[PDB]
Amino acid sequence: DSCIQFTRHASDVLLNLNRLRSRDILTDVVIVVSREQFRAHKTVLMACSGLFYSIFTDQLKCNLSVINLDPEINPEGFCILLDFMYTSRLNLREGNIMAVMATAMYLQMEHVVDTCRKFIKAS
Amino acid sequence: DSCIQFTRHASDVLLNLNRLRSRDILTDVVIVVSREQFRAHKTVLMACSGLFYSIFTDQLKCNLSVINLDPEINPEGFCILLDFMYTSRLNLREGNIMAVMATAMYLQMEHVVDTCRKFIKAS
Amino acid sequence: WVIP
Amino acid sequence: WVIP
Ligand SMILES: CN(C)c1ncc(Cl)c(Nc2ccc3c(c2)CC(=O)N3)n1
Ligand SMILES: CN(C)c1ncc(Cl)c(Nc2ccc3c(c2)CC(=O)N3)n1
Ligand SMILES: [Cl-]
Ligand SMILES: [Cl-]
Repeated sequence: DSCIQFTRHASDVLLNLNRLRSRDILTDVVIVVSREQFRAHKTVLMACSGLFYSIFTDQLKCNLSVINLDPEINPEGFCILLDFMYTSRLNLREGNIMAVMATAMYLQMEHVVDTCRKFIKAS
Repeated sequence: DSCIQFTRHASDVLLNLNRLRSRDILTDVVIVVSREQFRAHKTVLMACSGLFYSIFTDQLKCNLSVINLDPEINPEGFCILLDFMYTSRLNLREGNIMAVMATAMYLQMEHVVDTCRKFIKAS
Repeated sequence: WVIP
Repeated sequence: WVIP
């Protein structure tokens, strides 16, 4: 086509979606990880995760307001990944890298799994 | 912070949100423009437009499944802007630039209004 | 704005 | 991936 493109549009959209999350505006699901609860937008979860994409395209699960993750999933690892989904920023540290990689493998977030594997290989 | 960043994350998120729109997955509103109907995600509309941000933060309008725009709004202008919201690409042409600018002013999409003003000033 |  |  003969379209023009606004370079910062995608980043600005994601920044506003994170502002809605922080104010709990139009969140439509709660993700339960052990005792911890995380509110989010189903569309953003699907856009970032192969696991959530599969869950919310399912004709029965698409209507659920609560999703319980596998008890092996660490709440801190999930929190770091949820923050990444809404910001593009990953808080990867020596003390959390194993829990982050395991959570990213479960959530099917291929690019996060790739950087965790590379950072582990370096050490 | 000491975060790392994935450059393509925001663009990849927007690409997946557009894939959900094209398949009509988790769309939660219909925007009526004259006789024409457009399905979309409220969160994406809010993230891109000052008008939709105001509408869906309103305690009564946040629950509406149908929104009717002002009868002066041109359906083609709206369609071009809805496509921009989900792709960052604007199909700006000599034959549509006046309708696009007027629709962007109504929707409160400041960056689109700015490029339309500049393109009109050049001609 | 750019030519993509 | 980059240092932002
Ligand atoms: C694959 N596909 C057509 C598609 N359409 C829409 C959405 Cl929201 C979607 N999201 C999704 C699927 C798989 C994966 C991801 C998002 C991230 C990932 O690493 N794998 N994937
Ligand atoms: C201004 N603010 C705190 C905010 N938070 C969340 C959202 Cl979704 C939002 N969106 C929005 C508001 C105003 C405008 C836009 C989006 C685009 C524009 O040109 N003006 N604005
Ligand atoms: Cl990823
Ligand atoms: Cl804009």
